[PDB]
Amino acid sequence: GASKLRAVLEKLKLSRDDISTAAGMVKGVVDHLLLRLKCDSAFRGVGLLNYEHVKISAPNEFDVMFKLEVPRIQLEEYSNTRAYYFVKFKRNPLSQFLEGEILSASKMLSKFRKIIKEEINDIDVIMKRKGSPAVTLLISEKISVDITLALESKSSWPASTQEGLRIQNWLSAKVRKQLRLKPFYLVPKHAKGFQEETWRLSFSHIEKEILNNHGKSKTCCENKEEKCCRKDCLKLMKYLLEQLKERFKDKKHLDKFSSYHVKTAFFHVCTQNPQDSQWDRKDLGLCFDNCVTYFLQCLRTEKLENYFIPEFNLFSSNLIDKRSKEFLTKQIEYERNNEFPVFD
Ligand SMILES: Cc1nn(-c2nc3c(F)cc(F)cc3s2)c(O)c1C(c1ccccc1C(=O)O)c1c(C)nn(-c2nc3c(F)cc(F)cc3s2)c1O
Ligand SMILES: [Zn+2]
Repeated sequence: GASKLRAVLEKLKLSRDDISTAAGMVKGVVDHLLLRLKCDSAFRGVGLLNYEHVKISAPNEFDVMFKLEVPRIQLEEYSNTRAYYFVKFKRNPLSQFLEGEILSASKMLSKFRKIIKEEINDIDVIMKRKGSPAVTLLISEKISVDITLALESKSSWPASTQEGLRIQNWLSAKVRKQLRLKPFYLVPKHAKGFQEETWRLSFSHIEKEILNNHGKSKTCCENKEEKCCRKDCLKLMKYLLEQLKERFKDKKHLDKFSSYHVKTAFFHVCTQNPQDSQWDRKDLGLCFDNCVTYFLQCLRTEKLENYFIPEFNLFSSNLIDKRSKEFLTKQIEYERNNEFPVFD
């Protein structure tokens, strides 16, 4: 059924051609928002990080990160979670959001939301409150934009990342060092009621960079000889999960699975298969099959290390229970045995 996979990819490309216009609407609203926000003393250095689509099958649902540099940050890991932190300061335009020594995600979300509500009120845009994403904008008839606030730190990545991003045999030890000199991000995100002043690490910019500059060869996919199917494999994996989540929206079994699980699984497969010749475009069928198989193996063993924080198990039974993983395992295996009927 490799041809059927290409059929899917054809459809997905069409949907992207016919959304350029929507992305224009989004850029205009977002540019407006950023100008107003930059006049607030708290948000003076607000900017775009890189739009993106968390759901490949939802072309009108956009996703945008507003970054804000926080100099001289000091992090305090929450409860050995490796991914969630309290934000302190070494020595402040954010001082108004302090709860004691801690930058309050609650308060900084409050103001972020207030200001956005103001500007939307002045513009045919409508808003709705969602911590990350913080708000959802309705633009025109059927365009949504989730906006995440993200603190930026130009300091060294936290200790939990020391053994992560194991790209050395694939993208190289040089690239790994360059990427770890880039900043990292913190999004407001409560941890399990719930600890309500934690911030979670975010490496979405690094994920973006790897996906778009993904070969061992620097010229991978820039000529006929070197076309690979890495990006097509990830698209197919995302579309598979999205179709299944839609199909079983009435069950609780697939609610905790997201595109981040699929994308994490994929990067692990890139690590296991570092040579570009292992991703020949002519081998799309077996390449996707081997991505599907890897994700399934993560499901059955309940092991999916965060690609950047290897001690963080995305498939822990504290996060997703065994029954849910077994259901998804059964459904994917059915799809794969039947040439993926869910695609149509
Ligand atoms: C990737 C993703 N996909 N997805 C869906 N996919 C589907 C789908 F496929 C079908 C469907 F119907 C519905 C959805 S929604 C989603 O919501 C996300 C969220 C996200 C998207 C947009 C705004 C905010 C969030 C957010 O919550 O932060 C997301 C992001 C971008 N990063 N991230 C993590 N990064 C780290 C990390 F760096 C370290 C660590 F230890 C843990 C984590 S977790 C995470 O969880
Ligand atoms: Zn390539």
